[PDB]
Amino acid sequence: DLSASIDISLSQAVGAEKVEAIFPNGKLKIKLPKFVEDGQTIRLKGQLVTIRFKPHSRFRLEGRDVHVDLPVSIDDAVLGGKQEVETLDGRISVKIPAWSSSDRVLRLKEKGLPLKAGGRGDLYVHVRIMLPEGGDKELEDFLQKR
Amino acid sequence: LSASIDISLSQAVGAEKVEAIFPNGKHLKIKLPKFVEDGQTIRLKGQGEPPGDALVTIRFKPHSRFRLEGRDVHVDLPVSIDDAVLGGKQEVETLDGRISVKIPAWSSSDRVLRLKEKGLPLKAGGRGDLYVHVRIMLPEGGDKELEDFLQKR
Ligand SMILES: [Cl-]
Repeated sequence: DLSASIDISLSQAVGAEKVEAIFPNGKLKIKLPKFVEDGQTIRLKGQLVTIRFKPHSRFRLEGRDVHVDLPVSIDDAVLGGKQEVETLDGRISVKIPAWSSSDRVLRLKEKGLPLKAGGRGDLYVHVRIMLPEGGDKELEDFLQKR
Repeated sequence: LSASIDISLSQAVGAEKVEAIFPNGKHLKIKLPKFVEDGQTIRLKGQGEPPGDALVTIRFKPHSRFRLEGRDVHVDLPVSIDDAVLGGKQEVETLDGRISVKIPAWSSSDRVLRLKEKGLPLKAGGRGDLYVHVRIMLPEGGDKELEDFLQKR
């Protein structure tokens, strides 16, 4: 037989699409199972492959749920707006409720990792009000007047 | 003889005496060590007739506001937009108490502030740190001055 280890991103675990495995002896493309767990080992008939999740800074895993922070300009938080957020499945636009604070959380169902029992977990988007970087000097002037 | 006591994080810091109630009705006051861990057990020798021993297990009450990472503690701090841009003093409830904290100017929601010795006691001695995660919040009723400014942009 032959034993090897492969690292796949979180998005690859969802997609199940084929991934390439390199063995010590030099030899395979394998379709990932619907339910993939970090550290899971698969016995491949006709030959042991270990699956490790590639680190994703943006995504923090809680079980099979996924959480991602969404930077949001002050204007978008007060007035609401549509902002694109990168996820496992792809880049998707998301609605920002009016008067959203940094505690706001948006729930997207079945966008998380597949569940063993079936279906998928959820992706939670944590609204985070950020300042631009270089400064505003329009907001800065407004607030000092207050 | 076995019993379990639930203490808040603030109690873990204080070491203060706590009361243990056993199945047979015997009650014992015990001085907590400076360093207390969740699930930690203290054996009081003799105290248990079944002679025997009395074992008291200390469990930490869950606290939503405080999340424990080792002996350091992290807590979210709501901060007005005005205080975030201009900096200002904002009150934060902590293990020791309600404490005012300085907000650096131009602080964003990813920013973290370090308060030393505000965490749980350390085994070696001293205390851990409290990290304060700034979160810019909007008023529950509205401003209508900031609201007008942002729509113009
Ligand atoms: Cl230090």
